[PDB]
Amino acid sequence: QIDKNGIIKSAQLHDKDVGSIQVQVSLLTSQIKQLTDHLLANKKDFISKRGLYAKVSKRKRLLKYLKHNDLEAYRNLVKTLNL
Amino acid sequence: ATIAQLIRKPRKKKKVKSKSPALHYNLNLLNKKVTNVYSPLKRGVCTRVGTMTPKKPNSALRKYAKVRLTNGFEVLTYIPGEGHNLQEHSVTLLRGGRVKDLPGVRYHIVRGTLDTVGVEKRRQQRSAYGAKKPKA
Amino acid sequence: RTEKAQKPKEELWDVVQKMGNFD
Amino acid sequence: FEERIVKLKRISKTTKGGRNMRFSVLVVVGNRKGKIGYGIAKALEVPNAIKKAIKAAHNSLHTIEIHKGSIYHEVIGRSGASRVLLKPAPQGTGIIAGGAIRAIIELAGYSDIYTKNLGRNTPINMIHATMDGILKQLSPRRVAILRNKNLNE
Amino acid sequence: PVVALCNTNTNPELVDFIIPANNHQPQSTCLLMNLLADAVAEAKAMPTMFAYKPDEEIQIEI
Amino acid sequence: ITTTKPIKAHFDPVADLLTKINNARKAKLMTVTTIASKLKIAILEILVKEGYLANFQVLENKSKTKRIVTFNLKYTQRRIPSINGVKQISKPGLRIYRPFEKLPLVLNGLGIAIISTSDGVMTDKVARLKKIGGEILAYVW
RNA sequence: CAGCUAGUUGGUGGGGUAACGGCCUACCAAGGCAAUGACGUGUAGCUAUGCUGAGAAGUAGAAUAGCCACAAUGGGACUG
RNA sequence: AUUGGGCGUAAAGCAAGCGCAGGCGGAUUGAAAAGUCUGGUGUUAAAGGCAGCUGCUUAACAGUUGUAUGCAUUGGAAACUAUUAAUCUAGAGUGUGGUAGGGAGUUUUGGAAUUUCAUGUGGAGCGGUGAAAUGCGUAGAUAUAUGAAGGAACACCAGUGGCGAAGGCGAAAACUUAGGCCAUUACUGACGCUUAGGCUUGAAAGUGUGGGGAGCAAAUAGGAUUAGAUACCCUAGUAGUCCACACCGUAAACGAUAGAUACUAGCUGUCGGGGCGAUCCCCUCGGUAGUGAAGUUAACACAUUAAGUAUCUCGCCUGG
RNA sequence: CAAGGAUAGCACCGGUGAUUGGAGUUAAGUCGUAACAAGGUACCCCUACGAGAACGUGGGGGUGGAUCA
Repeated sequence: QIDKNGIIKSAQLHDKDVGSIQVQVSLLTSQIKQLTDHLLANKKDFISKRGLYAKVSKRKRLLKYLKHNDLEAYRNLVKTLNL
Repeated sequence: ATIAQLIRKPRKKKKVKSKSPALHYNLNLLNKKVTNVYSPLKRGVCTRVGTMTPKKPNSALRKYAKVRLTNGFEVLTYIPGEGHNLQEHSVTLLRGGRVKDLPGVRYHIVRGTLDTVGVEKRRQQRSAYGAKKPKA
Repeated sequence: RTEKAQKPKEELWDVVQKMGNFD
Repeated sequence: FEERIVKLKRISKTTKGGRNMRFSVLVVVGNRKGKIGYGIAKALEVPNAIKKAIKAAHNSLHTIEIHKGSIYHEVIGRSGASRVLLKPAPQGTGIIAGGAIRAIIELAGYSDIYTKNLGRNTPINMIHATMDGILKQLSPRRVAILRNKNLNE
Repeated sequence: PVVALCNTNTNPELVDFIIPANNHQPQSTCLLMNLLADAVAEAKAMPTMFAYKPDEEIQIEI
Repeated sequence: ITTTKPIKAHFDPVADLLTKINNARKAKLMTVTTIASKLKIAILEILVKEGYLANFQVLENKSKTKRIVTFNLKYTQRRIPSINGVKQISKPGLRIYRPFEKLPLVLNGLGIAIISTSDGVMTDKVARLKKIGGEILAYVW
């Protein structure tokens, strides 16, 4: 239910790339949604709250890099959850 | 810790610290400010020149004087010379330094200045504890 | 695989002998 | 074999009634040829402790090299957390050091030295740190031979 | 200098002549003692017992 | 020399060099490994040229992108290593830059300083002679 | 001390002192300085340099002297 | 502390994690030269800082020249601080295969056992410490045996422990499931780490609301040793302890040990992964521990998880 | 051009204060040795309350405890 392989084969940039910054941020966002459902269901899960903060801010760092380095590398990545 | 951690913390040697913060102020009137004029000397008036039981490291009848300087703070000093001319209103000159054998007393007096006479023809002190001219 | 090689270095064999001689 | 003393430590051990006074001493032995040796010992009285320390120090004598006879590279020595810093003094600035530091430097045959003792003033670890600082310096010949490059510059 | 029969539980930074001779296994220690005797024996110009045999006396301790 | 395993990248490469060398001399090791930069290959080569460390092998896997270097530490016939403890000068956050007028001589003409002045790694004497100054990289004496 | 700032900030015409120009005025206006420390806040003329230590720097701006302000305080204007 | 330290026991690591700014960060080519360096020009007025010189009885003291204590400008190299492009991953992490743990929270169930309730009995005690005492009790107490309600936590399993951001988790189970572990060649391809700001949690107490007080117990009531005694103990008993929204967002938050990166023996012993065999006695890499080499420390003592090795960063201690 | 003006509730800085809190030094304290030994009772700490007061218990944390496998 972690969406381990499903989210990784989706946003691939090349023929074989299972660790693409795009698929890393997609996995991070999927895990953030899952862990947010976790946190609303479990308000006293402290460890998961810390892990969720880690994941969301690592996603922020990855997005910052993907805008910093290559435009096209995040031209197909505009699906980040917002609003 | 690294350079930035050592940068985040201030790295500057100030001085050797003392415990005499009442030896800096000498102010004028018509202006509510303290003037710093690198004064080599300060004066004051001792009011409570009496005898109380001193602190433990020395057992005697150590006499003390509550002096007010030219500053605002009022501090306690140790009597200079065998026998004092500090007649409870004497405007004399005050030294620095700390004595560690009296309670509340960590100051000194420039003895001899315009209102004091001590220990003439002494073997040890004659001007720092002001006195007339001795021989060798 | 390697790309450079320079300054071959060797040392004595790993059996310590104090002063090497006492004759 | 001068066997010069530097500091005696007044000590006393508590026992069944009274306190046994066995004050320790530390001596430095040298023969004006660069020989240096430090020895700490203790006994009931001054002469026995001095003799024991003299024997312990003279049991090991060491000579250090002299080239540009100052500590020609800045170095701080610590032996039991005692800072003794020695830095190269030019041969015309005059020697400025502390008494124990002067003794250690001049016993080794050196010249004017830029010394600075820091923090604590207990002479035992002062002597230990000064000895460690002076003796850990390497000779120009040492690097000149150990490195493949023979030139020492 | 020091000559010792170092064991794997010992340290090799202590002896001026490190020799991997076991005392638990006597085949090394007996041989080394005999050959150390024989060195000074031939140094003193007397008949020598060992140090030229392919397999010397089997002094295996029980 | 095939690695048969890739080493893991450090926070910074010069600190990786320092850590590997110091732990090799501490653990009585003779071979050290580090990343391969043009700067770092140059610094290793200039250290070798001054008799500080032994043979160096630059290992490229499939491109200059994945390049490392394995170098042996010099060991004199007296079993004394020529590496007396390497140190870095181009420190991250402590980048010390000395002009030509501020090029020093290591412990009063005993050691060697590594200076990339304007075109490449240069030893102390040639850097003084070349009347050109620049970055000081590492200290080995 | 987390914001400071409505001739402050920009331009057009006019006037303007030692000169083009917000230097100021009429129009239109909301721009302008700052989290990397803006502004307010207390001291301090700045500097060459007096001096101290070995260095980091500190001290005072004093002897001696270079530039602004200063003229009982705030202004206004005179000649120039 | 830039010349010149520590944060386990000294003044001595936020309480911890997450992470923007900041601070710094694997390699590549070539460029801009943003900086670094290079060399020049102007110039930093005089005494003077330094220095050449001059004098007054020497000196004190005064004067002249320059170097200059600074700044503006200038053309270069691309090695270096930072940027540029992409493939390499090798740390960020990710995939496939497997994977241990009481992780956490929420939910579900259960009664061994006590109390109330039901059956009884029974005689003179029970309750308990240091000796006893307060208290319950002939109306039946204590005891005696199970059963419904109740709620607490769940004997051993329990590891020279695992997991866990420290904090904490032990009947069993489920959901989300954080992170631990390798086989990790493969994979975007330096993306990174600390991180004042900020966010969160940080035991438990206690406490606002709804419950039980069955059991415990602060406060409380009594007896008791202290010269009293509130303090040892014992007995009971309100909130509370236990649950949920929770709050205080504090600790002996302990490894008294801040994190991340790269490396460092052996051994002692608990554990995980892959691999291949009966399991221990097999290898590799890691999590939590220790003796101990080198290394470090003021010593005690860290030591593969450092207080090491070096780096990066933040916070703190510059006496009580 | 421009000196100063003052408005009503409002806005700042310094000091004192009838009564004196806390603090540390004082020929010289009683209440206790609570705690340091296992301190005659394990401690101390976070928290709740007692206690004139050491300190105590309630939940939680460890040893800043020990002879001893």
